[PDB]
Amino acid sequence: AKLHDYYKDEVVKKLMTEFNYNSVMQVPRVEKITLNMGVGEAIADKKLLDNAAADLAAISGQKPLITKARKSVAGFKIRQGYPIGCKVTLRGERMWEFFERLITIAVPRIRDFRGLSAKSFDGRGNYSMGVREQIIFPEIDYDKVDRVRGLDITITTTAKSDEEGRALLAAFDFPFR
Amino acid sequence: DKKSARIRRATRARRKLQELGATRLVVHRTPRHIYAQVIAPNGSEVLVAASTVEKAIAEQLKYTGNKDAAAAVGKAVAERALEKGIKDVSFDRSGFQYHGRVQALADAAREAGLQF
Amino acid sequence: MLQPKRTKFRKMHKGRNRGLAQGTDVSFGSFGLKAVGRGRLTARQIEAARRAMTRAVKRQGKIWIRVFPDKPITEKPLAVRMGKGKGNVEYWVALIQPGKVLYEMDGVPEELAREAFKLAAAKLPIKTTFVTKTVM
Amino acid sequence: MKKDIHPKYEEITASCSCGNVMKIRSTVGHDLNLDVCSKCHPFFTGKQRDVATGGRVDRFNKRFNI
Amino acid sequence: TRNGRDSEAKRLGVKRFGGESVLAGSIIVRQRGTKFHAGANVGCGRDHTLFAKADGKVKFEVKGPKNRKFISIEAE
Amino acid sequence: GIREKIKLVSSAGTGHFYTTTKNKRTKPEKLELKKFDPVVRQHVIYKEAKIK
RNA sequence: CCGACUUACCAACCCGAUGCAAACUGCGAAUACCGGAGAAUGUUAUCACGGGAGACACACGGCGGGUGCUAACGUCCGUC
RNA sequence: UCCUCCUAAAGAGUAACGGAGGAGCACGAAGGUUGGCUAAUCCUGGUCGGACAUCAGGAGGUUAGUGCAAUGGCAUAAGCCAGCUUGACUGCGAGCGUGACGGCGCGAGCAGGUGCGAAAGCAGGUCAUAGUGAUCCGGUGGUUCUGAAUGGAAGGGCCAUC
RNA sequence: CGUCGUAGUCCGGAUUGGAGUCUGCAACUCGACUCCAUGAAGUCGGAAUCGCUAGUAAUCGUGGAUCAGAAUGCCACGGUG
RNA sequence: UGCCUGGCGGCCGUAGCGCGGUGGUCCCACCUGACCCCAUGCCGAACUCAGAAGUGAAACGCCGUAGCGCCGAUGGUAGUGUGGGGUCUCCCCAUGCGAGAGUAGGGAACUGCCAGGCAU
RNA sequence: UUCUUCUAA
RNA sequence: GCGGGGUUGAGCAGCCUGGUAGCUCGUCGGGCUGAAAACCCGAAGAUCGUCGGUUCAAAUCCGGCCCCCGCAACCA
Ligand SMILES: [Mg+2]
Ligand SMILES: [Mg+2]
Ligand SMILES: [Mg+2]
Ligand SMILES: [Mg+2]
Ligand SMILES: [Mg+2]
Ligand SMILES: [Mg+2]
Ligand SMILES: [Mg+2]
Ligand SMILES: [Mg+2]
Ligand SMILES: [Mg+2]
Ligand SMILES: [Mg+2]
Ligand SMILES: [Mg+2]
Ligand SMILES: [Mg+2]
Ligand SMILES: [Mg+2]
Ligand SMILES: [Mg+2]
Ligand SMILES: [Mg+2]
Ligand SMILES: [Mg+2]
Ligand SMILES: [Mg+2]
Ligand SMILES: [Mg+2]
Ligand SMILES: [Mg+2]
Ligand SMILES: [Mg+2]
Ligand SMILES: [Mg+2]
Ligand SMILES: [Mg+2]
Ligand SMILES: [Mg+2]
Ligand SMILES: [Mg+2]
Ligand SMILES: [Mg+2]
Ligand SMILES: [Mg+2]
Ligand SMILES: [Mg+2]
Ligand SMILES: [Mg+2]
Ligand SMILES: [Mg+2]
Ligand SMILES: [Mg+2]
Ligand SMILES: [Mg+2]
Ligand SMILES: [Mg+2]
Ligand SMILES: [Mg+2]
Ligand SMILES: [Mg+2]
Ligand SMILES: [Mg+2]
Ligand SMILES: [Mg+2]
Ligand SMILES: [Mg+2]
Ligand SMILES: [Zn+2]
Repeated sequence: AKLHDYYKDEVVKKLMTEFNYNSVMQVPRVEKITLNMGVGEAIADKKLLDNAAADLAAISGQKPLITKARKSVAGFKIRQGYPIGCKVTLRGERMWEFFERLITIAVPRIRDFRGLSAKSFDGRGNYSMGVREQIIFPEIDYDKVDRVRGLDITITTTAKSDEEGRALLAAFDFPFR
Repeated sequence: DKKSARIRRATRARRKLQELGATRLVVHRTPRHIYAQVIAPNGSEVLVAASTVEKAIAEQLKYTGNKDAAAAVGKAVAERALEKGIKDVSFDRSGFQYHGRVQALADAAREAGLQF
Repeated sequence: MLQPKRTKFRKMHKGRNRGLAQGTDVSFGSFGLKAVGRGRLTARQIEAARRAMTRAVKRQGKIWIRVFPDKPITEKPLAVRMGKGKGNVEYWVALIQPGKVLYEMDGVPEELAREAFKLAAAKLPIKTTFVTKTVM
Repeated sequence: MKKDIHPKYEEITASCSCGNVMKIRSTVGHDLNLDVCSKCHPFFTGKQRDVATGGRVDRFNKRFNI
Repeated sequence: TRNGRDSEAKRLGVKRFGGESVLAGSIIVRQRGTKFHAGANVGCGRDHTLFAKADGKVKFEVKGPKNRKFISIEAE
Repeated sequence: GIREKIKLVSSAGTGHFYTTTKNKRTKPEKLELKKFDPVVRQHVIYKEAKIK
């Protein structure tokens, strides 16, 4: 809750000035962070899912919700009901502490990190990014793992416009460009 | 949203008591207050009512939206109902969980003398 | 030859053809060929009368066809007895009531439209007439 | 949160080569030694240099004089 | 050919109309769905059959926000 | 018609039995239900036996 | 690799205008049918029970239709 | 043979070697109850990831869903999850529906015993309508009802069932 | 003597980028060489097939002719054997 | 009694959307916190509990507004019961019934019971 | 064990 | 009118209760031969007749069609 403490005193004072909001409730705020691993190759065996869910449980310290197919499609050879991915929703204090560890540790540990995109805000403020490799988090031991996974991070916020979420992450020095 | 989904969650048992002809006690729960009223089987008029918005009940309480306040409402609405001669009702939970402040009201109303 | 691409059903009852029509006013173009009689126009009769008016204007102007043959018509083959199922769909008609505008036309003078629709009406079984776009 | 299903989530210390001592809550357990943090990553100085297009005329004039 | 089949007519419809006094248990409407709905003193059967739970006159009426048709037995 | 039919013999000592069907391919384990026994006038566990 | 552009080429959705439907309906009659009340009228015309049957090859005409070719002194139903 | 729609003429019914489709099952949960939930599609953003998996937002508002044909239903959901369970109870049944009949159907309530629910209540299988076979003869279990002088027994009856 | 310790490796060196040297009026097509980086295929080769009887095969370097520059070819030479 | 709000109905779009405006003493909403009651096929999001620092941003309520949705005559037209007629695949006459669509227009609901707040 | 055929002057 | 069939270049399996394309010969590339055969090695290829539907998905299931092969078209 270090950044949550950092949110409540200086980010709110910053955004109220540069947007001239009438109320303090009118400010944006982050709401949840969703950690998906679409593991489409787990239809061969459960153990790839069972270890990828084990890896994402180490990144964010929650047991992941194993997601399933909403319907059946034949291009991917899946039926409605097959376990096909895993997610973690992060809210409250656990949202901020992962968000602290993300932009301070794991984003510098990206190989050939050169910035993010400012064109990834889904028209309505909600930001989504995808990492290539789970080794950028220091939770994963390099010798103990064998397979390079990938996950994607989705920050869902209360910003109405598209730029207001872009200004919100910039108050947390989110490395756009 | 939350207000609308609560009504859909409540509107099955309300229609079931509507055809049973049951004089029915309605609890309503807010984060600050809790409400109770006994409604006639035509559904258009009430018989007795009690709340933590009334001065005579809230001043005897610490906070209006805890279980002790919720037990004080269910005790008060039952003593007003038995004064008017209403004894057998049917508890309408009104889309809340039968739990906590809702349960503490109904346990108070059973104990104070209402029959459901 | 006009024909529906898909149909919900392959065959249809014979029905009746009583009542007045609905496509009465000249909607799109300026001059119109209005049906006065009653009957059915086949897909051959519609397409033959279109050719007879397209050549009379030397493809000048624009021709609408207000009707469309969507009713399937069955026939039994020769030397087949009256039982044993409904006959095979042979051709397509459009049921025409009195008052139906059959064709429309503009981009041509009035006298050219009279002589074009007269050449077209000689290919149609029903009695027709000439109409113009009425204000209101 | 539920009681048993979650992994152990304990506050540890992560230090870096620039000496940025930072205490975070984590699932590592043992202490952590980092390499680059967001304070010392060359995103704000180093990545600007790393484009390095270079001039073709400037390469030509450097190699001699007329 | 291929079209010789049909099923027996299940004889649905409304057996007692409005303003028509019935005994308790009398079938009012037989129907597939709930094309009609059960109002006061009217039960809905297993196959959505509407029967009278009491004695009295049949009252057809349209209530509710969806304008559904309810059948009730008035007292008599 | 793979769904064969069985009988549920009362365990109350009476020879009373309910009869029913089951898919013996997909449910190899025996069916046991607690049903009313009209001879003893109690609810007694019935067990699956062969229809014979 | 990105494409560049234009072209007597087609075109979803959407929008406006316009038709069609036995197995389309956000509409919807006349009649018919069911129930109630009330006169007038009718040789109880009504129902129940019992004795005896015959008949179950129909025809044409009107209307509403299927089928056929809106062919048949054709065929198959409803109704008179 | 059975189910659904049209023909069928706005109650029911209504024929043809008329127009179109299905059924001869499935389910010990896909039943009961309590609690909760709400689709299809498209748009944008996002590691592998692509027309199409999963994730996050938005439009949309049932164009989805229903074990299966069609039709009528379905948001209080009958659609979809989970908990506990066996009412897929036995004896009855006022009163109606439907048939020439055999028969078929709907049914509040009552007695017993039960499940779920705090309780009001709900449950006598499933959204409904297909998934079926009379009688005879014979088998099995139950039942002293019968038992050809008498006591048994055989056989028969009744109940369940094949 | 030390080192690697069975791996696509400290094996293998292709390919390619950058920087050069030299020859030559002139190295773009189209030279050789060097440096830094890069690190393909290849883990002993199907049917088939070649050479060789002693300083031979096998292997290891050396030189010359041609030639401004430009050989893994050719012609010679010895080592181990 | 007025105003405002909450609850439960009546009624079921003249009652719904949209657009603009506006409300926080109370009420309501978001909200604060969560070891517990309780909860997440992960997550105090929801559900629940303990509360009251903040705000009416959202939601909700209220006010305005004809972009819609909706309502909707009158007249005519279609159909049609009975009787009659013709040129009889379809129409006409007498009489009775009389649409739908469209037009004029309406239209930003109405109302009951109880409770609370502020006024009178 | 089987094991064929080859034009032009 | 009723049955059966339509699958690499050719001839035929697999078509089976829907997730999965085979053989032979031919063809290509080598090898052997003075050379061509035969032989030896290594190869590859199918929108499963068409057109609709069912499905998550059709060579497959269903319907319609086309082509071909059968059978029957009788009684006066
Ligand atoms: Mg007609
Ligand atoms: Mg119709
Ligand atoms: Mg007979
Ligand atoms: Mg007869
Ligand atoms: Mg006859
Ligand atoms: Mg007859
Ligand atoms: Mg006729
Ligand atoms: Mg006829
Ligand atoms: Mg005749
Ligand atoms: Mg005739
Ligand atoms: Mg007749
Ligand atoms: Mg009818
Ligand atoms: Mg009728
Ligand atoms: Mg079900
Ligand atoms: Mg429920
Ligand atoms: Mg169910
Ligand atoms: Mg069903
Ligand atoms: Mg016999
Ligand atoms: Mg004896
Ligand atoms: Mg005896
Ligand atoms: Mg004897
Ligand atoms: Mg060595
Ligand atoms: Mg090397
Ligand atoms: Mg390799
Ligand atoms: Mg090796
Ligand atoms: Mg020799
Ligand atoms: Mg040289
Ligand atoms: Mg607004
Ligand atoms: Mg909360
Ligand atoms: Mg506001
Ligand atoms: Mg009028
Ligand atoms: Mg009107
Ligand atoms: Mg309005
Ligand atoms: Mg408004
Ligand atoms: Mg020869
Ligand atoms: Mg050869
Ligand atoms: Mg296939
Ligand atoms: Zn650092």
